[PDB]
Amino acid sequence: DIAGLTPCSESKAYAKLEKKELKTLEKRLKQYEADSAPAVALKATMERTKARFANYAKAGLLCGNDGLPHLIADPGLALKYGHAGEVFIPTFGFLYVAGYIGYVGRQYLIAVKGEAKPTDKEIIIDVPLATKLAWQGAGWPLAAVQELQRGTLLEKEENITVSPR
Amino acid sequence: KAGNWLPGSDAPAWLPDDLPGNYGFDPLSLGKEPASLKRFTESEVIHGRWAMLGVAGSLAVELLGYGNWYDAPLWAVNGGKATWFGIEVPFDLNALLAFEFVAMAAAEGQRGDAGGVVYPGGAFDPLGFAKDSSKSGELKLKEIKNGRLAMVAFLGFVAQHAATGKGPIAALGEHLANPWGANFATNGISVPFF
Amino acid sequence: KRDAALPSWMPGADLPGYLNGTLPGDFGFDPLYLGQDPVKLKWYAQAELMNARFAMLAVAGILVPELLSNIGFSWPGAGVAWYDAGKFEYFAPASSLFGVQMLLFAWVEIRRYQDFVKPGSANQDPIFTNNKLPDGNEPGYPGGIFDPFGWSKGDIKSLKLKEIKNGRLAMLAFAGFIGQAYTTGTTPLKNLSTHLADPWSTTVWQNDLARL
Amino acid sequence: RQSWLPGSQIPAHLDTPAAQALAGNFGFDPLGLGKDPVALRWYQQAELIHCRTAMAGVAGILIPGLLTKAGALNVPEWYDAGKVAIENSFAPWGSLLAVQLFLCGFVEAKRWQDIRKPGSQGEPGSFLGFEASLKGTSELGYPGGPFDPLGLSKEADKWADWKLKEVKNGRLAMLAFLGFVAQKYATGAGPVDNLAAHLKDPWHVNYATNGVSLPFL
Ligand code: CHL
Ligand code: CLA
Ligand code: CLA
Ligand SMILES: CC(/C=C/C=C(C)/C=C/[C@@]12O[C@]1(C)C[C@@H](O)CC2(C)C)=C\C=C\C=C(C)\C=C\C=C(C)\C=C\[C@@]12O[C@]1(C)C[C@@H](O)CC2(C)C
Ligand SMILES: CC(/C=C/C=C(C)/C=C/[C@@]12O[C@]1(C)C[C@@H](O)CC2(C)C)=C\C=C\C=C(C)\C=C\C=C(C)\C=C\[C@@]12O[C@]1(C)C[C@@H](O)CC2(C)C
Repeated sequence: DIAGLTPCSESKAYAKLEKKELKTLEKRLKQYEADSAPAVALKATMERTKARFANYAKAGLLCGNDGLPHLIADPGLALKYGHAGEVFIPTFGFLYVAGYIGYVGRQYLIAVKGEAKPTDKEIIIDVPLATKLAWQGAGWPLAAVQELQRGTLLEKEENITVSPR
Repeated sequence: KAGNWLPGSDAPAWLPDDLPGNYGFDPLSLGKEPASLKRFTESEVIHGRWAMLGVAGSLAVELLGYGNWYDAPLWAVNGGKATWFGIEVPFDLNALLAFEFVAMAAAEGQRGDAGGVVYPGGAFDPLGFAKDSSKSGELKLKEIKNGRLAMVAFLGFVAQHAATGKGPIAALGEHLANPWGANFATNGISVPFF
Repeated sequence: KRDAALPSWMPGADLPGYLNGTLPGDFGFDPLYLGQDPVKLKWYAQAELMNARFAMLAVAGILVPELLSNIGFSWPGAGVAWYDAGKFEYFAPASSLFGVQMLLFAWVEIRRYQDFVKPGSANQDPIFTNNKLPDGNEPGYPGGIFDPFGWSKGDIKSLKLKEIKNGRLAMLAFAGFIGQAYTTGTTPLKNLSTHLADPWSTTVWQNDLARL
Repeated sequence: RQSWLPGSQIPAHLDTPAAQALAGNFGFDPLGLGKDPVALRWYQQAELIHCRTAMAGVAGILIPGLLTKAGALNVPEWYDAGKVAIENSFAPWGSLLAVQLFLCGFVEAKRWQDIRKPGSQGEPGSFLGFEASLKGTSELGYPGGPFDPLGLSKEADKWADWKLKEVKNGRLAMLAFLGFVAQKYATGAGPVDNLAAHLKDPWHVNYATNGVSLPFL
């Protein structure tokens, strides 16, 4: 398929890998009773193992000669062949959360700079203010862009201290 | 002012009284700006004159039995020889486009540099009907009203043909035969239901 | 703020001030305050007349034709339910008749609207300029040729009240035709005969409970 | 002072006279997206275009849907109409979309330049004499002129009322489309068919029992 890979659902090594893991679990099972606590736990593990291998094959991943899933990172190859969920979609999932956390913290830091004693508002958090800013961060991409266009996102070069040069 | 398009309504201020064909009809105020009105006044007459020739040509072809306005140019795509009053014409599609483009470009180019003359006269008025100032006023009104009627009539030909797929004279005869059976309501397209 | 002298839909009830008896049939009924805005109430005043006047014609056109059929009077359209007249075959197809209907109504309705927008501006015959309506007519009440018998020259206020009372009742009747026809499945006069046959056991409570 | 939530503190930026001039202002801005006055002016235009586009689209899904059920028309489900139309079509969907982007892009571009410089499209000579009617009105997002053939915007008394109706039906239409998308995945049926199912047995056919919305239950 892509880069010589093959779908895991059609991979011989991938299928053999599942048997090896289940065989290991089964070997430990036969030293217990039918419905003892250890036996129930082992059976639960085997169910998750079978579900995991079905899900990855159902997801249409690609397996190498090693018979293990490999991920596609190029946006063009991902959208071309329906691998957007491996890296491409999670890329924009993380950035939204990462910007959320960073934007909320920046809003709080600006908020307390106006207070009389900003330092005491950092070791001792103003929880009522933090919760207020936590909820308003859901729209950070909109607020972040509007700050950039209005020119209030960055400090002026003349207001930033620098070393002699 | 020629009249009133909507009795009981006020006339737009920006439309001059002496402008021929003035019925005070400008719901969208497209001619409010004097610069825009000057261009549109010329374009209405030019459209009217072309439509009047177009409608006359469309009716003449079918009345004389040489076909309908729609299928006249089919010989080019189908593959054949042009005809005019039944006599063969040697030119082909490529030749016609070249000569038409050159002739129209030269004639229309001359008018373009005039600056917006709608009533040139002189060389274009050999019989001198509109030489007298007083007489010209009413003739201009007659020209535009027939021109406006021709513009609507041609729109009827195109719209009716799309619905019924027939020529204008053929449709007129069909309506006369069965007035209540053949009309826009009964063509199955103009009215969505029924 | 409405005075207590005027008739009230609910005696001893406070009523809106803007319903001050000017309009015919002004009984102060407006629990939802729809007509509070004078501009809107100006429109609703004409809508009531238009819906009412058509309703009076429609109800008359649904009972009288059926009444004649029972009496035995014979005409080609006899015995056709009011909701089956559309399916009936006439000299021309329904589509062609519909097209003519809109073209004819477009002229008169726009003529009527022009007067409403600017009263007195549509009182002249476009062709025969000699003809004209009286200049004192108000929106919704053309008069003139529309009142050939001069009834409007009498107690106009009472006549306006009588018109709206009959009109409002007519509008309710037509809604009864749709509800009854959709439920009973028969013509209106048939429902009346059933009710008169056994008034006590033929109420809508009896009829609808049986169905579900 | 009507508000989306009585007893809540309306955002300050929505209480300014400029903000209160906007139709449908009920003080709803919990995330503070409109704090910057320049941003709110841009977001108001976005709502109007979303409102008007949604109303046209929903009307194109609902009215054909009802008439189809009534038997007066035969139109496929809104989520299938794209495939059905392209079959008996004069062009493939690639060519059809490319033209759509040129025409929409050109028209949208002119609207864009009016937001940046209101009334700037009436530049003399810019269009073939038609620029005079492209100046718009004194209110951004309400062009008028050729876009108001019946002149319903010339009545001052009814002006505020008209704008409120547009925004209210527009917001309702936007939610309707979001319901069509969610109900297609949830139920796998048409919008009108979903309504028919709910009316038959309201207490057993709803999102609480569709087996998707509430996975825990
Ligand atoms: C006040 C307005 C008004 C009202 C309330 C009705 C109400 C009705 N019309 Mg009527 N019409 C009205 C005005 C008009 N109608 C018609 C022409 C027709 C026709 C031709 C038919 C009706 C029929 C119907 C019924 C539709 C329900 C039904 O049985 O569907 C089920 C429909 C059918 C079983 C008919 C199937 C065959 C039909 C040829 C298919 C095409 C029907 C059209 C789409 C109907 C369009 C009607 C619209 C314009 C109001 C219902 C009783 C139908 C009827 O009487 O059914 C018993 C019918 O066939 N109307 C015209 C044109 C002159 C009107 C003009 O204003
Ligand atoms: C980090 C850098 C990087 C690199 C090395 C590649 C590499 C590749 N990309 Mg990817 N791509 C990237 C980033 C990158 N991409 C980004 C950031 C995007 C936008 C989110 C895309 C969007 C994209 C698309 C839409 C497509 C590719 C494709 C490709 C392949 C051939 C064309 C190409 O991009 O040539 C070298 C790369 C560059 C010079 C960098 C810019 C690449 C642009 C954005 C895409 C060029 C597409 C090309 C015109 C397609 C022509 C048809 C093709 C079959 C020959 C190649 C494996 C094509 C593919 O699937 O081929 C099988 C394809 O269709 N890429
Ligand atoms: C103009 C008013 C009017 C009149 C005189 C009638 C008369 C009749 N209706 Mg109808 N009906 C009307 C309006 C009217 N209806 C409306 C508006 C609807 C829609 C909701 C219906 C829906 C309806 C159904 C579903 C049924 C009837 C039925 C009946 C019958 C009486 C038994 C019953 O269940 O009544 C129920 C009706 C009502 C409670 C009417 C309430 C609304 C009106 C406007 C009240 C008016 C009161 C006022 C004092 C005037 C009284 C009449 C007046 C002439 C003195 C009888 C033939 C039944 C039938 O056909 O039995 C064989 C039947 O099944 N009607
Ligand atoms: C309908 C039309 C224009 C209509 C315009 C309208 C209603 C405008 C209305 C308003 O703007 C106002 C005034 C004021 C605003 O406030 C309001 C609106 C409402 C916006 C023009 C037709 C214009 C029509 C024209 C110019 C037709 C020309 C036809 C020709 C040359 C035909 C030639 C041939 O037919 C032959 C002879 C033989 C065939 O074989 C070959 C061919 C080539 C087909
Ligand atoms: C434009 C739109 C829909 C357009 C639909 C179209 C063209 C459909 C077209 C067609 O269907 C037809 C006709 C026929 C089909 O055969 C084909 C297609 C092509 C499918 C929907 C928008 C839909 C838009 C929606 C639902 C937007 C919702 C936004 C919300 C709720 C925002 C809320 C807040 O932002 C506020 C206001 C303030 C903040 O402080 C707080 C939060 C909470 C963040």
